[PDB]
Amino acid sequence: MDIILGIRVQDSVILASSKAVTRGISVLKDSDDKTRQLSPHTLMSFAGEAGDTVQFAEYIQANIQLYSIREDYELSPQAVSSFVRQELAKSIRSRRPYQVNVLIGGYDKKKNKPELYQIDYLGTKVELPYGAHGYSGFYTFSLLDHHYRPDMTTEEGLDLLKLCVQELEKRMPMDFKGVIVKIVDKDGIRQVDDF
Amino acid sequence: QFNPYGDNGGTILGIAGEDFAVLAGDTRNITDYSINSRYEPKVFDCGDNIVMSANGFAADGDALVKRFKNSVKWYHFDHNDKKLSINSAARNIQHLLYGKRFFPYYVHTIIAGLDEDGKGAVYSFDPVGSYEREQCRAGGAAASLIMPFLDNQVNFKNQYEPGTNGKVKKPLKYLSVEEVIKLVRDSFTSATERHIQVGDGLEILIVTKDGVRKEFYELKRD
Amino acid sequence: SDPSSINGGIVVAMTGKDCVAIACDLRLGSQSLGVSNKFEKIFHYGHVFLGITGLATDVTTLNEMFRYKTNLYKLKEERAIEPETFTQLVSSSLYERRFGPYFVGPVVAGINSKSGKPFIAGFDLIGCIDEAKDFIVSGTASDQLFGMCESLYEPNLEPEDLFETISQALLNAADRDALSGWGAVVYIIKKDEVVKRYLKMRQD
Amino acid sequence: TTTLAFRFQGGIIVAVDSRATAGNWVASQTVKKVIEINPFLLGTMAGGAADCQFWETWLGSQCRLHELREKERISVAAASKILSNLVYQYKGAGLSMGTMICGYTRKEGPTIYYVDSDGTRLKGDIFCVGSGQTFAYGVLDSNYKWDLSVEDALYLGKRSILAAAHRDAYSGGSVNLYHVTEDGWIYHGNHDVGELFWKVKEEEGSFNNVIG
Amino acid sequence: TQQPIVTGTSVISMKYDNGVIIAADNLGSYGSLLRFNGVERLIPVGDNTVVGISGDISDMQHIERLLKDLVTENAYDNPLADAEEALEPSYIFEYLATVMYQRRSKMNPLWNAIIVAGVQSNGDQFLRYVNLLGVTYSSPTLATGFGAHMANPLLRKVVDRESDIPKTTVQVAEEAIVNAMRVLYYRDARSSRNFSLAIIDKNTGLTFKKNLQVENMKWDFAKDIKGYG
Amino acid sequence: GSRRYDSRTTIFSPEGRLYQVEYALESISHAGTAIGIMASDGIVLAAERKVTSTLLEQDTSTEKLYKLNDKIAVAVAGLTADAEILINTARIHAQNYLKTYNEDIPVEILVRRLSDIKQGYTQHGGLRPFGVSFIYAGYDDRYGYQLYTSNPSGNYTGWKAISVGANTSAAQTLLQMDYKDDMKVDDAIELALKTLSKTTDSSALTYDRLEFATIRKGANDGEVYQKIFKPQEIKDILVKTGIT
Amino acid sequence: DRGVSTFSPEGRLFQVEYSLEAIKLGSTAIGIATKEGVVLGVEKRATSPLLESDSIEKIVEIDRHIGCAMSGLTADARSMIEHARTAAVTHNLYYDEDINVESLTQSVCDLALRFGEGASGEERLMSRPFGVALLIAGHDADDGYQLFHAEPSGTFYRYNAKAIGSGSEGAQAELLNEWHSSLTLKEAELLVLKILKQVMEEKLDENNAQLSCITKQDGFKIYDNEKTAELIKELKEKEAAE
Amino acid sequence: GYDRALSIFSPDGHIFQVEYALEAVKRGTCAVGVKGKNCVVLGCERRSTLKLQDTRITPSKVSKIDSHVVLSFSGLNADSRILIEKARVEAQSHRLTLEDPVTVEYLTRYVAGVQQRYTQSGGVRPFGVSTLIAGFDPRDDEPKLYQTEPSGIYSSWSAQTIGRNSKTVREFLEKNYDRKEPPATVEECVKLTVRSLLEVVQTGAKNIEITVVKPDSDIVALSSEEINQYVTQIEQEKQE
Amino acid sequence: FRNNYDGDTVTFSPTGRLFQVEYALEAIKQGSVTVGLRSNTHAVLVALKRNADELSSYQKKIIKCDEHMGLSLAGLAPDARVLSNYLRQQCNYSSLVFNRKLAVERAGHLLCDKAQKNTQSYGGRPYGVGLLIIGYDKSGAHLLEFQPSGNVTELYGTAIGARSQGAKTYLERTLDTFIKIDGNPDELIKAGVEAISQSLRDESLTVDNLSIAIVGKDTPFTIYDGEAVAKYI
Repeated sequence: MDIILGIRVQDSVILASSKAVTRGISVLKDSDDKTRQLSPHTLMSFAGEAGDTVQFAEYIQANIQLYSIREDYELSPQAVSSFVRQELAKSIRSRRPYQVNVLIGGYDKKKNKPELYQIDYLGTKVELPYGAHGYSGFYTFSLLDHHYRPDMTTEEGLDLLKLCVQELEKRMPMDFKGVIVKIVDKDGIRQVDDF
Repeated sequence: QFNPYGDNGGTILGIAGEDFAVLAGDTRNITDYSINSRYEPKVFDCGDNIVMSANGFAADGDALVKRFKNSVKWYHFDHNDKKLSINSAARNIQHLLYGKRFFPYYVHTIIAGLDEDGKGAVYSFDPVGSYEREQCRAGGAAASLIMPFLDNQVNFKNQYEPGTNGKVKKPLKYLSVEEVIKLVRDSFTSATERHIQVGDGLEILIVTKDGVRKEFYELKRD
Repeated sequence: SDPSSINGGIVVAMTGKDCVAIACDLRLGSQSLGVSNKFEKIFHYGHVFLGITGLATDVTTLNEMFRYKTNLYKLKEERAIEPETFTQLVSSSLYERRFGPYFVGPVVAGINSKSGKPFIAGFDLIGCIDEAKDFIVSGTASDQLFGMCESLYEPNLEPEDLFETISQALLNAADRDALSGWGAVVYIIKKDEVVKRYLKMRQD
Repeated sequence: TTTLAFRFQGGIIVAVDSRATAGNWVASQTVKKVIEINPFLLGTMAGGAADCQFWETWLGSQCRLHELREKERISVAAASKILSNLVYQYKGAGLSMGTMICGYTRKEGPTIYYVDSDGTRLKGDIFCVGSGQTFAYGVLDSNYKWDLSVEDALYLGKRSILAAAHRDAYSGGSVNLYHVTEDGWIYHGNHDVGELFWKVKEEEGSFNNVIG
Repeated sequence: TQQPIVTGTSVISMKYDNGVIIAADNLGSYGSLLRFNGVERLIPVGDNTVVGISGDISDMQHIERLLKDLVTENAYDNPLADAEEALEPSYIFEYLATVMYQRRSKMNPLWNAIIVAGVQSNGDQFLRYVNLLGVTYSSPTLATGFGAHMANPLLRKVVDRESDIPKTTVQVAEEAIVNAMRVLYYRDARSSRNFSLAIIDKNTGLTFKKNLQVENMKWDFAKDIKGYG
Repeated sequence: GSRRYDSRTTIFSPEGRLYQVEYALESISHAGTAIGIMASDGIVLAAERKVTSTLLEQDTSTEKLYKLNDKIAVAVAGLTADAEILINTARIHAQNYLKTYNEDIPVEILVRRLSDIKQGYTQHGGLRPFGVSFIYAGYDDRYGYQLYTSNPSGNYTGWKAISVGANTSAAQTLLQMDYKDDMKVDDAIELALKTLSKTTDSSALTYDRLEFATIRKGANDGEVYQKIFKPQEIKDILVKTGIT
Repeated sequence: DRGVSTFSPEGRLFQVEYSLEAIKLGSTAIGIATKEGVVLGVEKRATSPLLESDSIEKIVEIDRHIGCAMSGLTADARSMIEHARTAAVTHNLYYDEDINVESLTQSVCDLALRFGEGASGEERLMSRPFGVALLIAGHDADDGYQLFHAEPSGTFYRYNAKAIGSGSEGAQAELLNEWHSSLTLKEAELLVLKILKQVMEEKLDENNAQLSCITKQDGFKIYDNEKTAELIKELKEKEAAE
Repeated sequence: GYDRALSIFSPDGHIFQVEYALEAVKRGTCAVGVKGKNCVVLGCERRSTLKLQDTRITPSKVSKIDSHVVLSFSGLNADSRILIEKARVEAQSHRLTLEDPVTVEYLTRYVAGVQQRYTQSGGVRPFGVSTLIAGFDPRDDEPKLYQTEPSGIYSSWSAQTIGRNSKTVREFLEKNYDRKEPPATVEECVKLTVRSLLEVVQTGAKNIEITVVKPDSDIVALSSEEINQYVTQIEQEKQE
Repeated sequence: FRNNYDGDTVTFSPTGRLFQVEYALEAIKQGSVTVGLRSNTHAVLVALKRNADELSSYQKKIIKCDEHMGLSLAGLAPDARVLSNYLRQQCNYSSLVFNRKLAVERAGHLLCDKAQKNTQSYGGRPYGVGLLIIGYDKSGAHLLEFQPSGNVTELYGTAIGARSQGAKTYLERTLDTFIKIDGNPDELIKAGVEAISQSLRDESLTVDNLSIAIVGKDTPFTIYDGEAVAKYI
């Protein structure tokens, strides 16, 4: 639907995305990635407005991959978030507005520290311990601040996210049909297939 | 508030033959309840055995006959008198239409001629842009009064051989040009009596192998 | 809701005796939902200080913007911009985006280094230079702050006694507003050094 | 206005109706809602008629001009992402687009792509666009298998348009089938929707409900 | 969008056997306030065409200027055809039409109606109509603005169809229009007593009678109406 | 007609060379000398003015040393007017990168873009090539200290030492002997005055015909410092290597 | 420098005379048009045994019934092939019908005219050239197989057969004897190779020759390198009967 | 404004500036290319030899365009920067619109395209650059080597050489690379590419750079030690 | 041939001359001969069509501009293509806007005015082709002479091309005869053959290399060729 959730644990960014895409009266498909890999250690999730989301993904993706050819050097996650905020900021003033929210989760190798960035459509970046978007992001903020400790490893963090979805299934009326969860560990970018 | 779309009433009717074609329509031009002129051609020849009529809001209708006869000319210089196919002509308007899709023309246009094979050809264009090749299509204001009579007298649609009770659909028999002249005349006799934008006159253009033949038949003046 | 009332926050800036102090709350959220208590609103350029409140996307865009203008100034003259020609720089860039203005309110507070001189100035949307030599307030509880300041504030206060004052007026107004509530930073700026103190603010 | 297409064993079945209404008035019942983009791509007509017909002829032109240019035939996925990025330019000018571009190449297999006016471009195994988007899903999805005889797959398309045509106002007219193989689409022709109903009512024994 | 401010209203016309007779009132209204009087708006274009213009005054004077220059363009050169190729009715018309087309594309129209009325070098009678709408139609008689609902029925007694044009003489036509005018001066708020009449005859040129007034008015019956019950 | 008056800067010779460009490489060697020295422990950027008169206010002037941003300084050889254009165009480009990545421009990038500008004048548009060459001295995290030079052709190469301006061959052989790869910052200072005191065309090397600036990582908390010395501290180290 | 503008007081634009030299430098290109199949064959002139023969392209597809062979600088031609491809497809959107062969030549000839000074905003996107010829060959209902000869002049004629390139003079004199009105496809294909053998620098092989036709059913079709090796082999049998 | 014609036709059927273009290439550096049956090898000699001249941060003459395309260039080095730039631009705008990485065929046309199009406009001199383009077609194993001209012409080659003293190394390659039998392995090819350079480099291993591209975006450079090893090997064998 | 002045049309000579124009005038005499003669009901053009060698086909020398008007080229064939377009264009512009037949008188003067621009401006060559424009309107029949220079004049008869004088002389001896020819279509064509045979000196007359065009008061613009000119000849 719109549900993109983020939790940073001690050694990973975990971004999870809605399996479903509804346009029109029906649920057209129940599988469609709402993420594009930018770099080997940088991953971007996007949700929002029909049809803009795609064009504003692959426009970023090419541009950021252009830099990586030119200089043979994967940009910081710190850097990456700036490039997108700039592109958004510029686009609100224009003839077309771009309704798109982005979570950028990446692994800095300069700092060796995971970092997650949350950008809203307006054009405000904010680095967070965890974040969300839409009216959907509400149900999750309150489980997280109870059980989050700033030390968890990938397995304790993965179970925590399972609780969150479990809540989200009870209370929200829009379905979405589970999540694809993706992990940016110390190097890798792997899709866990379990819930 | 300025509104740059009017209406001028009037109706056309395209019947295809097996070597002939017929584009007919009335000569009555109107605006609300005032009759401007009782007689006023709508169905113009474009040479090369294409006949066109762009019926609806008369103001657009001349503008889309302008650019059309213009383009008929300018094909013939550059292809050095390759004769313009009824079929190719179709796909051409479709560009002229679409070209003003963000300022439409309110006309419902029909072109008609013979194709290479010698069969009749009727096309009719969506006013916005697209089009479909037909066998018969009315358009214009009293379109919805004339169409459903033609589909019962040409296609024998919902008729069956008698005694066979639904099991045998009545067979298609191809109509003579003598027969299709009478059909038109009946249609546009009835249209007058129940709709107040048909009357005065009817103009048939018949196109065959020979060329263009004209026929004017009067209707009731009311 | 207007754009300024989405992202809220307040900024207060009050002169002393040969010193100045600027302060804000750390909130950055939208409507009801709070996002972060990490957002800082106070930036600086040299020994001049700049606070900004209101539309969150215009916040970070005018920060990148001024940083670039006062970079290109410091290289040519080879010194820090004076607070008064910084005031001016602010005015012009608000006012040339007269249409589609940036939904902010900039508060400038600094010490002109050469003169020892305490210095504050205020702004709003398309750029009116509010001179004051008492205090300036901005942000989405600017009625509330105004009261407290005017009764508490006395001209001439010691850099140490100034800190008590601006303390009070920030705390009590933020929890009598909806759009401010998490945390609080105060910069006491004496002519040679910059103290940072985070207020214990009661949770909202 | 029912257009559906499903991936199956031997390739793709396209199936469409042909009643295209303008208002309450039923304009014409002969409107072929396929657009032959070349002999290995088939593109449907649903949504606004002008925006759809014209613009996939124009797609036909970039196909005969990618094809000469590299001498390698266009991929099915790549064709789609042309068309999409063109109509994205005009977004917010009331142009109305719902097509499936269907092809089968030997580098990708049978693959449907669904291009839409917002700019949304989805791969998938079943799409069905238009008035009969929910009726058509329903009949089709029970009886749908990734393994099927080509013959059975033709008979599964008939029945899907049939179902939407009965209940829906603006679906009716005639049915059309096409069968995409690697080598190209072959036309399996036109069955009247009023003869087709009565064979399948009796023969199968469904539509009890219907009188007669 | 243009707003008609200072408008004059109504122009009538019919064919007869040897030419056309066009006549229009002269009167510039400004809502209820009748602000300008005796405003000529029968324009001669050469000596074989009159162009009679109606609706907005402001827009009219900008179609009085484009006619005048249209003759200066044609008159250039053509020295062995300065009377042989001099602007036919049929030319003057098409040009106006196609300008009125072109402003309607930008949706800033010259907010008028135009009658072009003249005689060909065949002697053929000519009478066409164009207006803001972009419609054209030619006709056996013609009326503008408010005379489409009153003036048209009167002239259609004389000219019914194309059998009656040789039978209708120019004495009869003359009577018919004047009399036609009687009824307009009665039933139309925006109409006065002054009217200008032009005959373009194919055998004697432009006869231009100016500032005739209406004749024989019935108002005796009116004394005898009393209350309303 | 006007083709006669056209110089055709653009055209290739029968050598295939751009004769215009070769002329420009001249106009550098007229101008005063600047020397680049890379050390492991800092970069000493040292250039002796061409001007010399006794009425020059040395304290007030920079003319051979400009800062780009806080990490990157250039030394100029050629016409100062020409240079000043390029040097502002650099400064804006540095800042443009800072607004978009909040991450200071890497030294490779900044040099590459200056080099692209120069080239363009001699591709097309019958402009006269700039008469300028820069020494680039700059620091980042990626590669460490980096040195580069770009010439009026628009082609740049890295270096462990280099010299531009007059007596280029003379300077280059003095450095070939003397530089060892290990130097501190204080020894590097002493090799720079040594190489400038032989080549100088004027008899004496004086504190007011010199400009000296450093870029040192010996600023604590892992920060770099620039400093252009005053004409009154270059005087104190002119007696240190014994030139007076 | 001569202008593009200036006239030679003979009456001639110096530049056109110099263009028509560039044709003759480039490699041989024969075309023989018969009433049963146009055959185009060119000499590749592989310049080293290292270079791969078949990357080189001098028979080029304009659409699926207009094939084209080029002589001269192949670079100049890159622009003019692309212009021709677009225009023929533009017509097929616009009239759903094969572009006339004659018409396509005209549009190429029009771009050829362009090389102008580029005064005001007017778009002449060239300032020079187009030193290449085409053998534009095609088939349409209006006239049978045709063949047309483009110049860089902006001047074209129909031709029953025409040679161009290095051996044009020799090939021309053999063509005026051998050309006839009764040729078959199979006889014309063997005849092209025989006239191409005389003015080939090297021995007739398929590693420096490429053959093609356009025939009514097929359309364009360039031949297989295996087929060509076989037609070489059959020429020498007939010749060794004599 | 400037559009004065620089492709003044030579009456002898040529163009003065396009000859000169070919001349400027000959001045500059040398670079050799050879295609085995599962590798390509681009070696180029570097006059970046000069005590006190870095090579870490100095840019090598073999450039990366894309993940699986590599370019090497001889001729003016100021100019090289452009054609890199344009090709990079291209490589992304192809992914964007058609998906899928560039076919090596395509990118060849496209670089070639740019150089032709500078002889058309008057305001601009020709690029005096020839290039080697190498890569492996998306999801395949097909070595490809292409070379383009400052004419704009292009062709694939079994091996080629451009830059200074290209005649020595072409004459060497005719004898020592069979057209029917490529060098079998990656080491046997690399030994063959070194042996070609060491004719015009006049020994040394510090001079020459050898990069190899294999299928599946394997762009790797050989480091000084490796170079030396290979050279030494060729030394013992040759001596013996 | 240089020295003095032979550069742009801008540079103007101390002699009073402009060389480039004169050069352009030499150009027409290179091409193949064309005659044009009229009477009051018919205007004919005869031009000689030519072929590169004998496998090459002839070349189109007569161009139909419209159904009441047309030109024939002599000299440069690229130049004729630019100017024939512009008279298509303009005679279309007068049927669209004003619905008038573009008068022959007008159509000459407009072409003159376009030529002038090329000789005033820097760059641009003078157009170097000559057009004999025949045509029929309501002012009867016209023939016009376009010189490259810009001048238009109406004549009863002219020729320009290779060995034209042989045709020009014949046309003056018979001036008295062919204006009085009216109504016989055949008699007019056949006079014009015997006017173009004089020019053919060292050239044989072929019947398939001759191009013939009549326009009149009842026939549109028609080119005869192939079988149709093998009736007359």
